[PDB]
Amino acid sequence: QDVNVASITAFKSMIDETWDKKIEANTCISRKHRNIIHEVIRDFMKAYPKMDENKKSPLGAPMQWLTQYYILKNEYHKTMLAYDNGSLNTKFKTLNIYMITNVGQYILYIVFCIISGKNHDGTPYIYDSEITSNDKNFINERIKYACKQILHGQLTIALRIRNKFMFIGSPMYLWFNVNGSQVYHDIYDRNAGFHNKEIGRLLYAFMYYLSISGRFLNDFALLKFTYLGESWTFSLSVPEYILYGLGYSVFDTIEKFSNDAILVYIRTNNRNGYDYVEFNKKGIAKVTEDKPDNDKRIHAIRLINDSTDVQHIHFGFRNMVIIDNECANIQSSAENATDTGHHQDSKIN
Amino acid sequence: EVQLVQSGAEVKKPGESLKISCKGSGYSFTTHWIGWVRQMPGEGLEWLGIIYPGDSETKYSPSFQGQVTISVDKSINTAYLHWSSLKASDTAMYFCARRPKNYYDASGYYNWLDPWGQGTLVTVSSASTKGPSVFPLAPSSKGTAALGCLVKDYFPEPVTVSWNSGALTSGVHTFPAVLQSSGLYSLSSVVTVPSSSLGTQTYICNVNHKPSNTKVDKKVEPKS
Amino acid sequence: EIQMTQSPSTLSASVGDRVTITCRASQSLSTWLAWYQQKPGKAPKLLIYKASILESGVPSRFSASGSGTEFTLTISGLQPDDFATYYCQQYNSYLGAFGQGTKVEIKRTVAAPSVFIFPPSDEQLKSGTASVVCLLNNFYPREAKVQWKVDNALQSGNSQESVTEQDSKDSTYSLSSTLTLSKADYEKHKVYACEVTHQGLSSPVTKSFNRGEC
Amino acid sequence: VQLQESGGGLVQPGGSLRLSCAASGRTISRYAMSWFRQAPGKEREFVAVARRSGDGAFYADSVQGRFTVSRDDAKNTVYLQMNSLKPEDTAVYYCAIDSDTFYSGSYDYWGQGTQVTVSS
Repeated sequence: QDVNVASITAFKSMIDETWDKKIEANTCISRKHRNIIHEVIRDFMKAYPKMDENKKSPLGAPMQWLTQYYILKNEYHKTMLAYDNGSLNTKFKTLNIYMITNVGQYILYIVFCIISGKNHDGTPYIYDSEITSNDKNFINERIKYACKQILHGQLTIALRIRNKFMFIGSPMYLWFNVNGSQVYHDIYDRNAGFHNKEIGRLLYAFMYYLSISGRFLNDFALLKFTYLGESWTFSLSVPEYILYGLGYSVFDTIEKFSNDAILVYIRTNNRNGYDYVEFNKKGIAKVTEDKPDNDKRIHAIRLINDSTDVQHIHFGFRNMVIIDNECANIQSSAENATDTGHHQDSKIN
Repeated sequence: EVQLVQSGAEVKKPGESLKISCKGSGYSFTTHWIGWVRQMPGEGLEWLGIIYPGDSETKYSPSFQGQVTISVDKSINTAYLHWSSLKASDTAMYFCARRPKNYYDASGYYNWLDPWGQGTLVTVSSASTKGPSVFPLAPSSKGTAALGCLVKDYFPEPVTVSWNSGALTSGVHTFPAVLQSSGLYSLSSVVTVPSSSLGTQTYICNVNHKPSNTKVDKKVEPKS
Repeated sequence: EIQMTQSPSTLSASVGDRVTITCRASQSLSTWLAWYQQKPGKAPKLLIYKASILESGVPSRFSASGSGTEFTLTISGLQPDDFATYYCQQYNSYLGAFGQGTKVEIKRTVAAPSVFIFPPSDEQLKSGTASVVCLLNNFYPREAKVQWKVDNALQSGNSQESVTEQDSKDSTYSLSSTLTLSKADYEKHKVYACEVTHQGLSSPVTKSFNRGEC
Repeated sequence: VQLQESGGGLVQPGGSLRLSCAASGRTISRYAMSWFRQAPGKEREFVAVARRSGDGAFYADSVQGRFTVSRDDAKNTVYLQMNSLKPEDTAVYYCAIDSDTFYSGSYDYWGQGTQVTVSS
C-alpha cells in the first residue's frame, strides 16, 4: 500500500499546535492547515483505493472508503491512528460535536471521523454486511446521512460558538447519488439560525454552490476532475472552497470540453499575489509545475467565457475564488465578492 | 386520539389477489410514512416496505419488491397493501405503523411511532370451508385417566370444544390448531378424569365450527 | 440493516424480580435502537426509543441502556402484567430489523409431564389415515424431547407438535405430538411408542401400544 | 467423563449439609447439571437443576425454600446447599449432566451418588 507518512506527521503537528486554540468569531483554518487536511483525506483514499473483486457493491458505491472491512486494513488509517503511541486517538475519544470549543478539537474530530469511516453518532457510514447489497434504499440514504452530518455537525458548532469561517468539506466520494440542492434545503430550511450572516459562511458557500451545480452536468459540463475513479464536472468558475471541500487537486486529472480559457491558480507568490497556469484547448489540462508545499499551495479555477449566468460570475472573482488567508476578510457571497488585486499575480506558462 | 385501523381478517386461496387497508386518523396523514410489517405464525417481525402518502413515494424491501404493491388513497386517509397473486407462505399477521416525514435528518434517526395498527390476519390456503371430522381419543385400558377428541381436517379457524355440553371444564386442554400440509387445520382436546369414573360417567366432546355451520357431538368411551 | 442477537430466548422469572434482556450487534447502532413488548394476538407496543428514552406512558420500572454494540432492557421489579415477549429493533434504516425476541414467562417448581398415548380410532382407519397422539400433560419447564418409535425405529418428519400457553392457574404447559400415517403404512407395523425426556424425569418415559391389541 | 459427589453425612432434623459434585474429563460449563435423590424402596426423584450461568436454577416442590443449587464453572463443580433438613430427606443423592444443551433432560452421565441421613 502507498502510505504517505508525510501528511500524518504534518497532521500531528497541526493538532499539537491548535489543540487549545479557542474558536473565536472570525477564527478560520489557515491555508497551511487546510492543505494538510486535504492531503490527509486524499492520502487515506490512496492507500486502499479500490474494492476487492470478491467484496464489491453492485450499486458501484465506493465501499473501500465507507466500511470497516476496508478501512481497518487501510495502512494509512492504521498508521495515523497508531501514530505517537496512539496519542491522537486518545484525544479523539474525548470529543463530540457538543463540547468542541478549540480549533484542534474541531479538526481532529471531523477528520478522524472521516478517515475512520464514522458518523458523528459513532455508526460506520455503511455496515460490512451491506457492502454487497443492491438495496438502494438504505445504501443511498446512509451516504446522504453521512454527508449531511459532516456539514450540519459543523454548522451546529458554528451556531453555538457564533463562528463565521471554520470549514472542512464532505469529500467527493460521500456525495454518491447525493442531491446537492436537497442537502442545502434540508439543512437550511430546518435551522433559521444558520442563515445569520455571521455564522457558518464557508459552509454556506460550499453548500450553496453545490445546490446550484450538480455533480454530473452531462452535455453542459465544461470541466471534469477525476481522482481515484471519483469524477466531478463543472460549468462555472470553481472556487477554492469547492476544491478544498470536495478533496480535489489542480494536480488531478482535469479534462476540458470547450475552448474556453481557464486560469488554474496553484500557489502563492512572493509579491502578495498568486501564480496561475492558463489552459485553453479541449482535452487534458496537465499542470506540470512542482507541487507547492502546504504553506503555498492553492486549488482554484477561474472559467472565462461569454455565457455564464450573471448571477454566478462572482464565483470566479479573485478574492472569492481563492480563500483569503486573513480570516476576517474571507468572501462568501455576491454581496462581498471583489475582483481587485490582479496586479500582484503572474501567469506561469 | 391517533389510531391506525386495519381491515378485517382475510381467508384466501393461493393465486388470488388481495388488498388490505390501514386507515390513519388523528394526525397529519399526508406527512407520515406508512410501513407494513408482517409476523408469520410463531415467528418474529419482517418489514415489507413503506410509502409516503403525500406523493406516494415507495420503498420496498428487496424481499418483496415486485411481489406486492403499497398505495394510498389520501381522500380517505387510507394506505393499502396489495398482492396480485397470493402464496400459501403469505399466511401471517400484517401490521401497519406510521413514521415522521424525515425519518432521518442530519442529526439522527427517528423511530416508528405508536400506536401501530391492530393487525390484519391473512390466511392463504387452497382449502375451502370444511367442517371437522371428530375421532375419539379413547382412555387407555391400562387413578387418573386421560381421554379426548381428535378434531381433524377443518377450514378455516376457529373451532370451539366443550365437554358434556359445558358441564365438564376442569382438566380440559384444547390445543392450538396446527395447519397441515394439506391446508386444513387439526387439533386435539383432552381431559383428565378419575379412572374410577370411566365405567359410570358419559364423556362427550361438543365440537363447533361456525364457518361451516357444523356441530359434532362425539362420545368417548373405553374400547371393548 | 445488520444482524442482531437477542438473548435469552426465554427468561423464567417472578413478579418482583429485576430482569434484564440483551441485544447485541457486531457493529455500532449508536442510540438507534427501540424496545417493544408484545402480548399474544396484539400489536407490538413501544417501550423505549433512542436506546434509553421511555415512551410516554410507559411505567418507570422499565429502563434501558446502550453502548452502540450492546443494549440492555431492564425491568426493575416485574409486575403481573409484564409477562410477554420483548423485541429489540434497530431503526437507523428506512425499515429497521427486529431481534429474535425474548419470552418472559412465570417461573415455578419443576413438574415432570404425565404422558399418555392414544391409538387411531377404528372410525378414522376406515377413512385411510391413522393419527397417533401423544400427550404430555401439565409440565414445567417448557423444554422436552418427544420421539416417535415405530417397531423401535425412530421417526422423523411425520409428526407435528402443539403446545398450550402457560396455564392461567398453575403456569404449566401441556403438549401434543401427533404422528400421521397412511392406513397402509400403519398396518405394516406393530409397536407404536412415544418416548419423552424432560429435566424433571430421571429416565425417559415411554408409553406404547401394539396395533390391534386391547 | 467422571462425576464424584461428596459432602453427605448424618445430621439431626433442622441441620444443614452442602453436597458437591466435581466433574472431570469434560468441561461442564455448557451443560445443565441436576441433582436427584433416591430413598430405599422408592423411585429416583428430581431435586434441582442449575442450568448454564444466566439461565437459572429450578427446584422440586419438596425442597423449595430449603435447598439451593449453584455452580462454579471455573472449578467444574456444582453444589447443593441443603438447609432445614427433615427425616424424609434421607436418601442417596446423585448428580447428573444434561447432555442436551437445549435442556430436554438427556441424562447420560450420572455420579454414583452420596448418602444423606437425617435422623433424630
